[PDB]
Amino acid sequence: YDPNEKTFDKILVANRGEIACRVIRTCKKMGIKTVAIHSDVDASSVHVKMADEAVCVGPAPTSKSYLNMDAIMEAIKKTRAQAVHPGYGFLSENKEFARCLAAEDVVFIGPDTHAIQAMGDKIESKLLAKKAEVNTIPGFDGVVKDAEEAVRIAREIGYPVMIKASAGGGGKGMRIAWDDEETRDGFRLSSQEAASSFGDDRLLIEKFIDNPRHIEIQVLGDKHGNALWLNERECSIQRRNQKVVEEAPSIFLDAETRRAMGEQAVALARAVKYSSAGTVEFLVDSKKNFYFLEMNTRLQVEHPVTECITGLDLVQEMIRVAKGYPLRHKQADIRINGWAVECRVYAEDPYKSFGLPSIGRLSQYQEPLHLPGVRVDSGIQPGSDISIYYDPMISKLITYGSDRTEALKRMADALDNYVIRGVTHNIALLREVIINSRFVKGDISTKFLSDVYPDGFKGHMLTKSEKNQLLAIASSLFVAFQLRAQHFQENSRMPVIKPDIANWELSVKLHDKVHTVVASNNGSVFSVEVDGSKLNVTSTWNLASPLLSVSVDGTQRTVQCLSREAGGNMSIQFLGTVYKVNILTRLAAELNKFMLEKVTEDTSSVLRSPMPGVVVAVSVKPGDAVAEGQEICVIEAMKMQNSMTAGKTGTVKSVHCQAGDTVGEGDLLVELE
Amino acid sequence: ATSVNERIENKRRTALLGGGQRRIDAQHKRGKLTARERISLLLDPGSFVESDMFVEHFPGDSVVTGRGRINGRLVYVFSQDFTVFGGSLSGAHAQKICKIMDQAITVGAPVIGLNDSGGAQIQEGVESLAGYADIFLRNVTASGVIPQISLIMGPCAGGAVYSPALTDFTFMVKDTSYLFITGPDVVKSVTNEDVTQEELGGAKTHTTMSGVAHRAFENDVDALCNLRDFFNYLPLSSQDPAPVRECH
Amino acid sequence: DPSDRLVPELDTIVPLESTKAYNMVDIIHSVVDEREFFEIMPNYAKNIIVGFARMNGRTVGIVGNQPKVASGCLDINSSVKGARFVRFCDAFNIPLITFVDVPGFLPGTAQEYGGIIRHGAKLLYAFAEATVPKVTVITRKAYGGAYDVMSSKHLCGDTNYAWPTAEIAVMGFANPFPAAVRGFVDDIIQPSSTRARICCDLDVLASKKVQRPWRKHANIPL
Ligand SMILES: Nc1ncnc2c1ncn2[C@@H]1O[C@H](COP(=O)(O)OP(=O)(O)OP(=O)(O)O)[C@@H](O)[C@H]1O
Ligand SMILES: *C(=O)CCCC[C@@H]1SC[C@@H]2NC(=O)N[C@@H]21
Ligand SMILES: [Mg+2]
Repeated sequence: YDPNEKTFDKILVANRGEIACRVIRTCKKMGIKTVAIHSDVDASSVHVKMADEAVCVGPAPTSKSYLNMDAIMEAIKKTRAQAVHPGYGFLSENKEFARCLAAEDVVFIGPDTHAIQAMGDKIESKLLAKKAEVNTIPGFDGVVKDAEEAVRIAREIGYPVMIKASAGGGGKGMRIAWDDEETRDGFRLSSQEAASSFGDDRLLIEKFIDNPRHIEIQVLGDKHGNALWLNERECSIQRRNQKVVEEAPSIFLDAETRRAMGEQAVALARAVKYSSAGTVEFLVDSKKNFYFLEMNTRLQVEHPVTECITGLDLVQEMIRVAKGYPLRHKQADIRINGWAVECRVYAEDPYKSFGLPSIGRLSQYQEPLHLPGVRVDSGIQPGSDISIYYDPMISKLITYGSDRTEALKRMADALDNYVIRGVTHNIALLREVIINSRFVKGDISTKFLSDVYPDGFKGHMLTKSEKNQLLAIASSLFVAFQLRAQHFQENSRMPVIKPDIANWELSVKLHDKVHTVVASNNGSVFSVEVDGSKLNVTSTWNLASPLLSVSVDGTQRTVQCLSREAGGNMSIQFLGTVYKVNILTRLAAELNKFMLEKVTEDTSSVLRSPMPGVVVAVSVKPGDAVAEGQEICVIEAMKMQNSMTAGKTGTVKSVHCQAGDTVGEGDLLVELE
Repeated sequence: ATSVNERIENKRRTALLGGGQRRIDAQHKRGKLTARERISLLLDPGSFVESDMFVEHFPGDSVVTGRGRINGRLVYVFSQDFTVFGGSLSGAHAQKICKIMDQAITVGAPVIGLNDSGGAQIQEGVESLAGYADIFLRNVTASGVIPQISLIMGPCAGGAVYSPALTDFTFMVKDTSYLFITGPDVVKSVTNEDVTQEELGGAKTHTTMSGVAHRAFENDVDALCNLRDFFNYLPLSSQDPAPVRECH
Repeated sequence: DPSDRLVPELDTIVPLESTKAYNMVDIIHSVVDEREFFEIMPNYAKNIIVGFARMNGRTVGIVGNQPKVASGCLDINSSVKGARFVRFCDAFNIPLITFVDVPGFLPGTAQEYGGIIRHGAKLLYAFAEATVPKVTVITRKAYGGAYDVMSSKHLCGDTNYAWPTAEIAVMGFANPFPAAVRGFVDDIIQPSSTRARICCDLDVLASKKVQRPWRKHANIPL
């Protein structure tokens, strides 16, 4: 971080989200003017405000805003930007972008083009790697044209079969085939889907490694032929073939095999003449055998975690390399310093298919920056909007420590002290993963989520002690609210005679069980009797702060009160999971037995229009099954656009509401089963 | 030579004639009188005292305000005539009306308002809304203190139709008076129905089904005569008992 | 709940283009103490929102427009719903907070035949008669006499504020500056400071006394 060295004066970050914020931060920290591009929707995002100047580039969709080649080119033209930084995704690995940038004097901060089209395609990358004397997954080189050829290949490449669409990526077009019939039908369906997904229409058949570990090697190279490998990364916890939880040092690896993998990655990088930061991904089996699989010729999403152990700012190194300066670190200089673990906080519901994207606006957002050893990379601020146009990822949370246990404990504390209200996130899944016994022990594969939760994610299965603690905390909170309700100001006309109730006897309904609780208050200390068990809860009892810190029997806990109703309903986020409880007094509980249960499920197979209007836009297509709280269509009425949500989970039979069709109140909008 | 006297005479003659002989004549072919003629018919002969006749925005400011006597009892009146000029209930118009209500509430005498928006530009400056708000505040303040009577003698539209509603009694003139917030053209633009002005806000609509107006009279002279007769019933203020007259 | 808590969520809650709507209940929840709000008539005349909340521990009555429902336009039902709530809050010394996004009155022949004039006058009377402290915040729109309806400065509105997206005009001068230069709004505040500002005002106006002429009772346009 020496400003004396001459460096590019203007850098334009052609990206959005947390990566743009990170690039802007590291450019500001070395004294470089920054330009950030944005769409019309992201006119008030964090990265736009962090930059020195910004220019709108087009409409909401990314196909016309962050992929509008010309618009970015003239955006550079007005601001006379000296360098361009693509981050990851979007235009990071586009050859036409690199060529168009090279047409002018402005330099593209990234790998050279030749490497980009060398590693862009999978078959040629595998052939080069085999020529680069590095281990590769067993298989047949070339493109298989017919299913009979696929089964003939499977005859010798082993019974397990892995079919993968050429090029593309993002966890698409990858399937498992077991039998010959499975091989042929999977090949046929993948060939059919290749045109729809990528259009390359090329497939690869390989040997599927059982219980693999997706290890990653970060490589940094300059234009002088110097290549360095910076430790490793383990990326095993994945759903839909997408990384979720990563660790900087790999607990499986040892010094010798780490050195071997680093040397192989450096040799492969030299064989391609890489001149930036990249990643080489290996699939290490149980027998410490690593096979090369794909090379990302761009900055990695999980790059910050390996910055914690090494202590190096990767983006600064890429900028310096682009300037032309040589590398200031040698292979011996690289060493591991502690442990680091990071997690991806998405805006998705973890209870459906291990995560289903959600939308909404953030009514509350707070990060645990004050906690020890916590770093948050987020392009989100309170009041931000999670739309359907971009990746619904909210943040990246990084925790480092002296060893793995300290890092994991800090990660759990940070997850407990992290506030998101407005959308549905996956913090519960993250906490359950980091506190799982197998993860702590270190035995994890790429099918961790599949076999640990066969049926699916259900939440934190809380034990007897934890259940007693939760019931005690909920009862104490209820009694605290009741006590606060009695604190009025002096009236001097009708003085308030505070009731002298000593013991609150309560009925608490959790899941499908009813518990009897006896709570007593002694100032800031509550004594709770839960079915014979005696608990002692002490706290400051601040009923307005989003985060509440309590001490139950000495054990420190952090809880959140998401919801609270006068009818006794309460939602408590405890140990990362949201639990619904119903607290009543004993008299109210006894009298509740005479209340007849009211059926309200009904059918609701027809969605009557709530307000009269004329439909002008239709967000979905008929026959597309949707869940609750999802966009349907846009109705224009009296110069007002109104958007509704789907009513029932049932499959959409037909979207009756269509553009140009007037739909008055009480008319069917979307037919449901 | 001093031009002050001739300037004063010219100002008085312009205020009396208003917009000219052509404008009063055009008002006459519509079967309606002017503000000053209505005031002369309503009040006792030789009892009207006008206020702020020299205040300009053009003298008069399209409203005639003053005090008079009906059968010997004091009353405060204002009369609107926007056909001559102005076309805006924004500037000194609202100030004059507010001041006349202030005098009435200070003394403790009823207020009679002859509403005739006529040809008024509803697309004028923001001063119109402020004046309307001030007038509404004064009507609410005077409610229950002094009686307030409104006589709609012409087409009243926009936000000005809330001042008559806040008064105690509202009267209309058949075939020449209207009360509506939104014009028929905007109604057709929004609701998409063909409605004429008379059946949207006419006297019959507001006296038979709307329940806004209290009575409808044949024409201006009949309306003013009935207004005098009705005013003879009420007390001058809530501080006074119900009037007692000679009985036979 | 600190009285100076910032609410940065309100900075971008109002869409730039006037053709889009938003939820006023979100603003109300963001501003009030503990995000707790007891709504009155939540399922009737949904184009206006009335309810009880607390600011700095003091009970306040809240009235606002709902641009989601009928573009926030005022009609007979909403006028009657708001008027009685305002009258009750005034009768029992409960301060009033208003959020204004009204584009006008709902046009049509049904509204005229139902007596929209009388019920609009009810709302005007309810806002003008109140002698309790009242604080008004204009979020986006205030058109025509409707702006006069919801406690303009000229109806003895104690303090009036406007967000940078507020726009006051007679008909559909596209900025609040004509209102600011003429004293129609005390200040143009940032949306994130709203709550804080309101609290300060409620601390000042707690000792407000006004004097009005004697009467047995006035004449509501009932
Ligand atoms: N041949 C294979 N054998 C076993 N597992 C595999 C195989 N190919 C892919 N996988 C699994 O699928 C994941 C996806 O790997 P890969 O890098 O090919 O995906 P991608 O969608 O192209 O990635 P990216 O977004 O980084 O370009 C791997 O991490 C691994 O868990
Ligand atoms: C298009 O149909 C024209 C819209 C005019 C209605 C708007 S909104 C409500 C206000 N009341 C009125 O008469 N015009 C304004
Ligand atoms: Mg990959």
